[PDB]
Amino acid sequence: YGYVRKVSGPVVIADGMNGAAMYELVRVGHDNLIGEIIRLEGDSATIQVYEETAGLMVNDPVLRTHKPLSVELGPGILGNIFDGIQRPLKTIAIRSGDVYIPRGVSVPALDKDTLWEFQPKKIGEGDLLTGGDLYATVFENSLMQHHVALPPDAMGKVTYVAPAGQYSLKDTVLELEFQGVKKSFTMLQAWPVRTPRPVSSKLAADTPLLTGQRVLDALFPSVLGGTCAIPGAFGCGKTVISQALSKYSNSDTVVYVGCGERGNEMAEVLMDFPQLTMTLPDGREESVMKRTTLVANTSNMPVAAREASIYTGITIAEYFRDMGYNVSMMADSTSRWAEALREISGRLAEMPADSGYPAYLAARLASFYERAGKVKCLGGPERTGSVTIVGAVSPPGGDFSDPVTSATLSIVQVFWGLDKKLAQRKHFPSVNWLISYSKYSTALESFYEQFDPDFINIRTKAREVLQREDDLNEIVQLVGKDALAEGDKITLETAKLLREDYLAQNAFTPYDKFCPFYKSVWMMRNIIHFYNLANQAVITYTLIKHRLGDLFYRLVSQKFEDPAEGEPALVAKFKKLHEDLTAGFRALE
Amino acid sequence: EFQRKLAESSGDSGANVKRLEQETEVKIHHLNAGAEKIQYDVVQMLLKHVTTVKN
Amino acid sequence: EKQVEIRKKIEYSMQLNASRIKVLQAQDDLVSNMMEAASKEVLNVSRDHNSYKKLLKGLIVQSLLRLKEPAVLLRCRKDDHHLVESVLESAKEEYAQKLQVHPPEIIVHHNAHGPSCSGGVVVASRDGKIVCENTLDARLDVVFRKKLPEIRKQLVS
Amino acid sequence: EGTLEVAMEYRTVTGVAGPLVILDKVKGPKYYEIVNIRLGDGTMRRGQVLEVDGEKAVVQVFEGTSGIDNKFTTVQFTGEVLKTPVSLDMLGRIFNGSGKPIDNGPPILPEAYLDISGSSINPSERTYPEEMIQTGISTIDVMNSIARGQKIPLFSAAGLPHNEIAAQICRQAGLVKRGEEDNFAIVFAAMGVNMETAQFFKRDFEENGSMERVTLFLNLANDPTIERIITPRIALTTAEYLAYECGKHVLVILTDMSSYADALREVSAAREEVPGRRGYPGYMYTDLAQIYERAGRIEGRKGSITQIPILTMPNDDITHPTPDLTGYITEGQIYIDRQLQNRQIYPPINVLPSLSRLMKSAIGEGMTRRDHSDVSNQLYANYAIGKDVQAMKAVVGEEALSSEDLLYLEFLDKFERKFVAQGAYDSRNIFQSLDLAWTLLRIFPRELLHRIPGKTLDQYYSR
Repeated sequence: YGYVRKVSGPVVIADGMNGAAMYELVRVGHDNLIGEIIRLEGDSATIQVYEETAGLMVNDPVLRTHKPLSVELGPGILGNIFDGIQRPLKTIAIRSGDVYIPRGVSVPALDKDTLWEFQPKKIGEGDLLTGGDLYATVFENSLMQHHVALPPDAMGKVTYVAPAGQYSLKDTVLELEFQGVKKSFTMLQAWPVRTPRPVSSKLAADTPLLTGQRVLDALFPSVLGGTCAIPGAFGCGKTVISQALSKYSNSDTVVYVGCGERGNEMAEVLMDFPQLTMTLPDGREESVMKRTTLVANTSNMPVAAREASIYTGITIAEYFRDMGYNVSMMADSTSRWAEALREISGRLAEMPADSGYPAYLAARLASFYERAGKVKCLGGPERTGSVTIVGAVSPPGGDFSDPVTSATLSIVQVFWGLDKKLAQRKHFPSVNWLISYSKYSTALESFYEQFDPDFINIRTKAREVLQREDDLNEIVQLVGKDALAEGDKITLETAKLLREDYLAQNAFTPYDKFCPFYKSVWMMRNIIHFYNLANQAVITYTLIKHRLGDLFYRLVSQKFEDPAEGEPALVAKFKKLHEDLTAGFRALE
Repeated sequence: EFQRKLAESSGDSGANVKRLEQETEVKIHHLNAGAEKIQYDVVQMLLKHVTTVKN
Repeated sequence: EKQVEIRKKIEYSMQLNASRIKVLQAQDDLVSNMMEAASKEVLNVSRDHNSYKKLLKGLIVQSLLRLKEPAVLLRCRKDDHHLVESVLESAKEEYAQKLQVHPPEIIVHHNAHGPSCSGGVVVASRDGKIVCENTLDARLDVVFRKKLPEIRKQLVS
Repeated sequence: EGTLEVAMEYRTVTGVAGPLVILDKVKGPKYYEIVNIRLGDGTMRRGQVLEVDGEKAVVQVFEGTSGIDNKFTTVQFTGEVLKTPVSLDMLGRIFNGSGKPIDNGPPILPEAYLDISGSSINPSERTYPEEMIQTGISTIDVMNSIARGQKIPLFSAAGLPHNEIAAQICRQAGLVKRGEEDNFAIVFAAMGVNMETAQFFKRDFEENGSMERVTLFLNLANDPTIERIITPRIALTTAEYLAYECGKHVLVILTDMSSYADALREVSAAREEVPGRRGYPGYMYTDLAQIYERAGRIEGRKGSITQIPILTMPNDDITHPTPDLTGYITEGQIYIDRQLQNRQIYPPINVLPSLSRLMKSAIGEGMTRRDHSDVSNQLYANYAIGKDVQAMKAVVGEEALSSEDLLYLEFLDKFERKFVAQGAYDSRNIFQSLDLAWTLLRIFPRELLHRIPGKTLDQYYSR
């Protein structure tokens, strides 16, 4: 009920919705086009239809939905491919047969006809429950056993618990009665994209993300729930780091939100991710897509869907966190989201603030980044999840003066600062150790101390060595390496070795494809010990360069030492190399 | 130094905390006595204003 | 020892904060008890029948005047529903006396729960768009906020 | 007393657009009347009426307009301006942006309701500041001092430790003492901070033992953007009550003054108003004036409010509208240098722009030394000449620094090395630091000094 009255491009004004709420999705016309309610002037409303508005005829019925923009969560969310407006692209292609996305597709986000093996918990049938309780668990797949939980903001006395059996999503398995009424609950549930998932208490981040690359893991640690920004726009290095995170990182699952990027890049991602596979500690091979939910939005897609795709992905990540799993969310291009925001702002005619961006860009961006952190879950049993965002910055022109870049830098904790110059310098990691900074170093105090008490001192010395190296570069360019003091010359040589072997991880070779924390820490310890015991020894620079060349070769062999040779074996080899370097440096002097 | 420091520290802070708790309990008791004294006066004043109505 | 005695200082600070916040919690609990006693006494006054009628008529008249509407829809509790039905157009006549005007239409029926309604009148306007809600329970907790500074003054020791 | 009236309840919302909710058929509206909107779902949120026209009333809600229906939401007119329940018990607790308690404690029992945005001080009654402050940092008390009633902010771009500096100042704050009941009662506003920074603030303030005398007003970025503007207001209202009507001196701290500005720009753009520079509202000078121009010493009362805000140059540019307006109003500035931070200096204060307009009265015979003004002038002027010498050396060469230029460069280097640097908890007293300040001044010849007369420093004696 409700008929269109003024259809002017994207905006459609329809009478009859006296009871429509602000920001409530509504279906327009026979084609069931989807639009949001903005202005509720009088008895009429205002619908910004996301899809094309051509062909609409006046008095075409408008159907209210009684729900803001919401994503249907639950089992089976993983693996599939979804658009910005939560549309399952693969099932749409299968059912429709045709290649194009039809104008007015109504395929549900999750196929409710598929059967999942539902296994209930031992909770009593006459017990009492509240929001967030892990009342059951469903085996949506392998490696991602879906710990279904009672919907948040729902508390009641349970009446009936379904047994362990194969059930559909449409089938109901739960019912509760706090008051006189009893309301049944299904496995599928919904949540608005905007409002964050309820959380009992945000927690201080304590444990780091292991990216599998030595440079990020060692120099600039990132906590669980720590925001990270990548300045990547060309060369697909950001996609490389995303693939590394998907394959090796600590994230129990990963969500990649690709919005507003070129269609070819999206196609490349959609073929590349299935090819990748993640090795278990058991060693048998399991595909990453089974643990990965991918959301893609091309430029052809409607702008509003592109803007809301970010909140869709972050809400999926929030569901996973509330399910008690550490999860990482990767934004392909925050700058593309900013472009979508400026387009929407121009469509709605807001007052520009800085370079065309709407004023509220800072607030929306800050909110989205702030929706990620280590969290104490709602309900019981008490478990802790974490959402860490590695959203990528893609400044146009490579200038930090871009308002989105400045806002992100103000908000982001860790900025890994990938540089195209390092790629031009034949560096595979391409991580600029200088322009990048870590703000979570203090957070790693307990973890680093437990793992290795001297690791903090090693990291500080490495940072000091990098600073001394960047100074000594221009110092050498001034007069030459010879004019430098013997200890300064050793420092420069050790910094060069550090950059060549430790900092630069090829990741193309099988031995360097994954660098564990133990191997990286041991390599750093060997390098720092060699540098130290060489610096005290001076004896001459050239003389010790020749007589300690074996020590340098042994230190470089730490890079040759790999987890592929075995973690205990790699640790033993690193210890032996450190001892050999110590003996060579001490005995010679 | 460390032995004399630990000997001094072991007990004084706990005694001070206990004394503070006792003083807080005493103050709570005094406040409760005052509230009991003023309860009916406050209630009567509130009832008067609620009941008092004109125009 | 210097970097450890900060722990003792923090312990002292935490103890002091806990003690003072417990004291303030006790004060607020006393205030809540005062509010509950006031509500119970308001219900006891509502138990009155004869003198309790005049205040209802006064409320109806004053609500009609402040609303200044041409037609209203009044709803009352089942208790004193006979009393307000007896008041009837006496309130309208009093309103016409306060300002020379033709008395509006008065309609009375559904009732809230006795203790919940606690008397009072919801005069409202046509179509329920505008509501002048004057329950004694609602009139209270409005007086309470205004008189809270006076109460804090009263609580000396 | 005049008979009370229960607040009217309306349902005539006749249009919603942006952050504004329109009403009609309102019987006797009031400007800036606080309204508490209850939605159809039963949840409640507040807001202010921005314009009153006829029976129409245009309201800007606080929590946002999402989820509001034209035929089920109810608006209630409290018929009063926004009021914060100020009381003496508010010390040692924390509050949300709107002032709701978040310290797991009972709501404040008010001594008396005070309408925020209170009237100004009669300038006949305002009096000048005449008392220095022992903040706990050397370089502030030695040069570019602070007076008990003087406002002065901290200029610091993004990524700088200015928040840690503010925490150190708040924990190390104290009177010169050259008592405790009337001592500094610090109010710590937090306009738009990150959750991690908020946890840092809470932990640092709780552990320091300053919770006996410190009130926090935390407002995270997740909070509604409008709730951000009312924060550094409520904070100043509580400060006024505690200082003037309660007596104890207050050292208000505002963080992210820029976030307040952003909050204004966003609200102004929502209101579709006339834009000043860079899209900021044209009246922001007024609306900062209403925040800054409160600290001072009213005569009739022994209290005192001292304002130490913290700004953030957005593009690291002092010419941005927010620092421009601040430097217009705020009576001086303390400047933090990014280059010094790169040089690994924990208090990276750049003294070249760090000036205190009221320092001429902070100095005197009651405190400091008779050569304080001259030493400050010399260490403020010769630093610029040393920087010019460094620039000339860079653009020509090492031999360019003559026998006089080399002295200036050495003075600049030693100044950046010894004087400026300080410990993370260094309460370096004024005389010990002024000794090495005169040592730096004496690195240059004791007769080449032009501005200072030699007799002024001759009053002081080395060793």
